[PDB]
Amino acid sequence: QTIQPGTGYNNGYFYSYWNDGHGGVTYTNGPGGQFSVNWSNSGNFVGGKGWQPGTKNKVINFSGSYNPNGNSYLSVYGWSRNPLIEYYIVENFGTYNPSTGATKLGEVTSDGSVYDIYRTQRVNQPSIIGTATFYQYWSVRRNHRSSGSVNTANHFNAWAQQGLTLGTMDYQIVAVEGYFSSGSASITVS
Ligand code: NA
Repeated sequence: QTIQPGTGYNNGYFYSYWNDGHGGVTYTNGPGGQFSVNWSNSGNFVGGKGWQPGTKNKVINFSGSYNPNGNSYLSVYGWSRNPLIEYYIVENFGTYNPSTGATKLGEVTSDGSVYDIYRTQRVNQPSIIGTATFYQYWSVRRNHRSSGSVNTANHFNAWAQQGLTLGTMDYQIVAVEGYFSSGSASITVS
């Protein structure tokens, strides 16, 4: 169903839907691991389905249609605790590349594409445990796609080899994120 911001479980999958207070976003949970989002001149929002908690060896499948009109990501997205980390394995994106706001540490060739690996520090920013300073890890896929499988271990291990430590996993979803843009997306996770 179309729901308001929050977290929970739907048809066997964890979901999280968050936004910054700006309107224009409609997030809808569908059957199984499906969800859809339509946004018209939103602010920042993140919504998707997956698992609570995630694991460090999950092979995540996703498929659907992704039509961003501006700044947006389609990623495997999640958090760890001790250390507190917000991470992304970006499979597709709109007009804004994460490389802008981040620093590059290396590359990994995974699931058919090279990904560039970055770290950034979020200072005094919102998080799963409230306002906090924490690191952000990124793998950004060079060849954008709308379906396939992501072997998360490929990325977590590559990050580790670059000195990026991950804590105990909290949630792990396939999420559509938007940032002051418009767009539409419909995705099934498994
Ligand atoms: Na801040």
